[PDB]
Amino acid sequence: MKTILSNQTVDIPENVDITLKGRTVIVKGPRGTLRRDFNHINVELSLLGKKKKRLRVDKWWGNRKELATVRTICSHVQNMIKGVTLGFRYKMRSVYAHFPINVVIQENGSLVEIRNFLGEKYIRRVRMRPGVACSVSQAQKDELILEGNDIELVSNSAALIQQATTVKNKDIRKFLDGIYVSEKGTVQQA
Amino acid sequence: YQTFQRIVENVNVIISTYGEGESGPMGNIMIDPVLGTVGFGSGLHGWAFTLKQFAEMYVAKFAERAKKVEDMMKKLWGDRYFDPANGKFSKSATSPEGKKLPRTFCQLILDPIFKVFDAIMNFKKEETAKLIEKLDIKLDSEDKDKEGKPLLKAVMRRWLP
Amino acid sequence: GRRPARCYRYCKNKPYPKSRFCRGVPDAKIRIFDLGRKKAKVDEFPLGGHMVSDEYEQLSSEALEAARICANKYMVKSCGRDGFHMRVRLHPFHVIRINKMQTGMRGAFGKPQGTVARVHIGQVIMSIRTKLQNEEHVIEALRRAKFKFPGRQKIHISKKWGFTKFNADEFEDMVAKKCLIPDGCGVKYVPSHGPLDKWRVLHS
Amino acid sequence: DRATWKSNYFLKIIQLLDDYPKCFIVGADNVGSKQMQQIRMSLRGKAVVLMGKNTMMRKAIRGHLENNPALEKLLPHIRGNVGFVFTKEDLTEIRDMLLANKVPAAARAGAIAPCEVTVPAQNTGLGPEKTSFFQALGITTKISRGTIEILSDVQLIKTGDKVGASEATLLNMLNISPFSFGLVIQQVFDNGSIYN
Amino acid sequence: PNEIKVVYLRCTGGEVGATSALAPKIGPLGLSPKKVGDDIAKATGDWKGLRITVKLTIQNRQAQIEVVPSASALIIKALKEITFDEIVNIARQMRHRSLARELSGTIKEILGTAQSVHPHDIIDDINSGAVECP
Amino acid sequence: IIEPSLRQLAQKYNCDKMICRKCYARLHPRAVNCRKKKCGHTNNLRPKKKVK
RNA sequence: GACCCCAGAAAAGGUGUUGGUUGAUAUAGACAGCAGGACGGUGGCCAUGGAAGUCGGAAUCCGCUAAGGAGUGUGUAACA
Ligand SMILES: [Mg+2]
Ligand SMILES: [Mg+2]
Ligand SMILES: [Mg+2]
Ligand SMILES: [Zn+2]
Repeated sequence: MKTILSNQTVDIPENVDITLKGRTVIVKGPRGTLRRDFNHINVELSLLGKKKKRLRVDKWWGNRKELATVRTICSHVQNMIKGVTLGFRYKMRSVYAHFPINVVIQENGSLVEIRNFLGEKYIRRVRMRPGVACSVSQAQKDELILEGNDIELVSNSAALIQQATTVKNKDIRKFLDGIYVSEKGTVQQA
Repeated sequence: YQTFQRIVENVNVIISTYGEGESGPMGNIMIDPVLGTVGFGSGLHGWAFTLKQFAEMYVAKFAERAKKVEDMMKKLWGDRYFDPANGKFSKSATSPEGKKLPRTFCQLILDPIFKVFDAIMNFKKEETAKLIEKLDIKLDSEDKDKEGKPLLKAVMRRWLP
Repeated sequence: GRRPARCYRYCKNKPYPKSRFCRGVPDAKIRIFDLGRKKAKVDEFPLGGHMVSDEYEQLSSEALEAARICANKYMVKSCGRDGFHMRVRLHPFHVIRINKMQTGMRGAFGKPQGTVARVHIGQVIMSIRTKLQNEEHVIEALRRAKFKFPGRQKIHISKKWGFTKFNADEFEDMVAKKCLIPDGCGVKYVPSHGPLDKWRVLHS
Repeated sequence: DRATWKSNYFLKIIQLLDDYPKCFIVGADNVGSKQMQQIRMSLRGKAVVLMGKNTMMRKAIRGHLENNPALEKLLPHIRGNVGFVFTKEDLTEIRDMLLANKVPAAARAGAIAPCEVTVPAQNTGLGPEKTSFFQALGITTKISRGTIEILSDVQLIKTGDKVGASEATLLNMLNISPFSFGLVIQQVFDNGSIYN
Repeated sequence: PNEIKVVYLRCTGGEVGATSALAPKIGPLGLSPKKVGDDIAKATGDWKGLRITVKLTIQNRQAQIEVVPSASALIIKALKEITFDEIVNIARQMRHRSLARELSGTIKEILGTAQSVHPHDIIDDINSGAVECP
Repeated sequence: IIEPSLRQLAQKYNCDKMICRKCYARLHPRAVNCRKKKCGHTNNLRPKKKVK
């Protein structure tokens, strides 16, 4: 079955403005700007409000699989709005039984050095995605903070660290050491 | 300090449970660091200390001497805190201003040892010289030329046999 | 020691019954065809479920026995020991032969190896009768028994009452009108012809 | 059985509303069946309590509006986990006895703590084998008289946080009164009135 | 704390037991009875439902008294060696008798059902002595 | 000697999962079908066994 | 994947998608999520070294109820 019309609307806050260039969305807010094109999805995007700033995604004559993309686009745009207004902050706790995992943060927070993971002498060097800043928290002991605007990049960097600290040739239900994402929140808490 | 406290608590609960004898033919059996029946250190590097020894050296900084050392032996362990800025002990964790305070154990027992360890492991020659001259210990031959972990082991042997 | 059943899946030969011409036939694996409460009255188990083959093929007596055992075990587990009656309605009357390997295909006629039941499209293989509230258990037991058979089978909830040949919606008022008289697990049809003495035995 | 259950409920609620002209609408906190039955024992001799689906109640009273008017005031008020207590006694007596019969419920893990509770420094009197639960919380303790003695006060639970699994069982074995809560009267209804 | 807190339940009953009981295992909780105390307590609690006898003990610092909670299965199996309505009617008077009740009819229904270890048609068309206990 | 909170945090990623009985794939704990083509997306799954 | 003979496939699976059959719930509020309660007789009886709702054999009830099985599963030696 081909549904005649499937549309979804997202609301844009006052402090953030959205510009459309075809299927390329530019979301500019107080924390910076974000670009993302959706040329891989055949939808129409329209800006409706001069007062309340609604963005509408319409898909005409779509089947099941391509009606599944309307809310995907809407959620991506909402994540863009969230990133440019509040930002994204992923906390990572480093857990270990015996050997403390020593994480040092190199230039501007874009490079992470894991030293003593499970007592190994190999030094893990993980480079964050551009626009992502890593730091060692002051409130908690074994905690890293990854902050950025693009949720894609922030969570990809968190996954890079988590998969860098991976146990080999051992029962992973017993050897639980590693750095794991503990919380996925925002910055500015608003 | 927390690990030490957990260990002494476990030993004391073993003594309480299986040693059903209260203060009787043997009296009080429970180990207490304040009582001097608990020691700390490492056998491999041949250095160990006790609250007796640290109270002794701090009193020497400050019979009757034995009694005073015994009193500060009670003072050095527990949740009783010490103000680093004032130089006086205290009971409440909050300072008069409100900032958190280190306990007496961590501030004047673990802290000098930690400073010695940091200086020798990081090869800060000026700071190691300052620490050894403040702790007024001498070194014999063949170890003043050794640096690093051998230096640390020799210094700890000389300071806290 | 037994050949794969794919070698005797199809009704290729004419029916070859155990007879005075076919002697020395080993006994079929299945010797029991009714299980559960066989003594239950007709009114106790009004729900009937059938396994019906969609294939014109041969089912070995070993497979009939295996399916019987599996369905019986599931029915005992779900409905209790006395909560159902099962009837296997295929008897292995066809004898399959084997030419065990003078030399070659000389004198190739085989010796009786085993027995199979010859089943047609739309024929009932197994039946379970039980209370109305055990329909799901009957369907699942027959569905499990389907895995012991080569071809394709359908599970069908019969429209008849129990194991009889009378429809389940007219059974009760036929019993009321005395057109049906219970006798064990079945019913006897009483036509309105014959001596009047038989009619006088009823209505009295 | 659902249809007859709902019809029996409608009959019950309309007859109870007609038979009792004075009732208090009360919001139920995280109150257990034990606390509910305790209230039932303490109140059932003189008053009754009925609570169910808000849509059930609203449908019943909206259908009963034309027969017995002046009940429309309750419709935009029965929201959330609320119910009615039907009493023929005075407002002050019902209110103060209902606030009097509070129950000290235990501190369940994974629960918001509204009240702040701090354990004092005292000989808890339990055996010298439950030291594991104290060490899990990090409490320094010693043995005196063959029992665990708290050397100093420690703040267990703050306000508006999560009660940890170990803290819950430590409180349970220490046998004190943690944060407690009952059913709080949202408001009253005295023959067509709304008060506090 | 009333000079003692020994409200723990003891779940031995029937024969004296003494050595065979778990009373030696649970006695050092209160430290008072020991082998003299559990013997005198079980001598005083041998009867009153000679089944498992989940009971409570209260210690007077040397001598223990025993109160037997009125478990319905306990008392029913004790009084069994049939309608028997009157015996269970009079058995529930000294009870705590909460049973989440509205009337004593609720108590008698609850125990007339707990005795189903059939007394269920009685529960159905019960009409005699509905308010007889109070 | 990992504290229980961090232990649960690590077990969320290492232990609390489902396993396809046909291809052993490590699926999220709420999975009803395997995500992998080579087993045919089977619904035959089991819990990942604990170290208890 | 792609044309009689014909030149390769089965049982069994799929929360891929597409049709169809039958049934059920729901504005007296479905479904899914997040959030509260999940009781009392009663640690029901017999099994017993311990089996308390959860190794088992039968029973499968009652009251308060908005509702709760004398129990769906994890878990404990048994409880929790
Ligand atoms: Mg979302
Ligand atoms: Mg290995
Ligand atoms: Mg032939
Ligand atoms: Zn798989």
